[PDB]
Amino acid sequence: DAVIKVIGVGGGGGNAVEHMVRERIEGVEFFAVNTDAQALRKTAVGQTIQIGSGITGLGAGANPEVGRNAADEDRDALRAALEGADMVFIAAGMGGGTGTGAAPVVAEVAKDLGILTVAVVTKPFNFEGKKRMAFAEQGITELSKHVDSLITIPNDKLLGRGISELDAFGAANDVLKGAVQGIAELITRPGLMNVDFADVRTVMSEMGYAMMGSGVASGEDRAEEAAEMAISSPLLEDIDLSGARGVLVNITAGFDLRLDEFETVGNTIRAFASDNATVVIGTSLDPDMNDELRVTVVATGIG
Ligand SMILES: Nc1nc2c(ncn2[C@@H]2O[C@H](COP(=O)(O)OP(=O)(O)O)[C@@H](O)[C@H]2O)c(=O)[nH]1
Repeated sequence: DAVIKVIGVGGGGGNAVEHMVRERIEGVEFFAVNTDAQALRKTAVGQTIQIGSGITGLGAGANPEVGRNAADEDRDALRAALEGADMVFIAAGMGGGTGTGAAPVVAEVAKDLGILTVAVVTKPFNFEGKKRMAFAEQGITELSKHVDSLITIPNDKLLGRGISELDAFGAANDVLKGAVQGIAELITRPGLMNVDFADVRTVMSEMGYAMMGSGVASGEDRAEEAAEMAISSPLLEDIDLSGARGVLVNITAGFDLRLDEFETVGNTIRAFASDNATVVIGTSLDPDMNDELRVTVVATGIG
């Protein structure tokens, strides 16, 4: 079976991976990497990796340098946790000290082991201030040198009263989960048209920027409607699919998913994509879905 590891780095990334643990992603192994020993005690994520001593200067933990130095000190533990994976996902909320600085170290450890590495990260809300935004962008520059594909979700693009801080980050958590689940479950729980992992590697390895959209529909034309909804999703509104060197598509549904629906989704995606590129369409089986069919589209090698 495939070995797929999902690593939440820092507080924001740990929170996103905790959401993935609660909502489930089939067949993946979850890890939390953090300088914050208290966060590692509290997390429901089953495997934790302490980086650095866990002993803090006041406000020192906000510098990405602290997260970078901590991860570098514990590169042996990172390597030992990642060794043997077929794919690694790195989730982080960029802008703090630990995610921003440690996530590129985790990514490079995986890259140097030869593991297909995909990062799905957020940028801070503008209200968090320019300093955090500058830290985040510098961290994304560094992360981009060490990953195969990078999906960057600006919190400002996703999102009132009754909206708590917990609720505000829940929106990001759902998108990060959708990207990880959409890619991984093609491998860990295939449906009638099983994707070949070499096709996943083809569209994700050393590709650069990527972006995800998703849609879901029920009824007679569910396949068309879900695919069209994914292409028209707010995250892909600015990305022409025919500018993507790769396109990965996950159709998720129950036992009733039909070959004609696979063909229809493929026709729709190929209508919008280019043909000087590589397209990969796979399926996942979710036995608890009745009526509904979800389409997740990951455009890779955009720029
Ligand atoms: N998804 C998510 N993002 C968060 C959360 N808390 C903060 N963030 C975002 O992630 C960034 C860094 O988070 P923080 O906990 O301060 O530092 P970290 O330990 O390096 O992750 C922040 O600037 C926020 O944009 C959270 O609970 N969930």
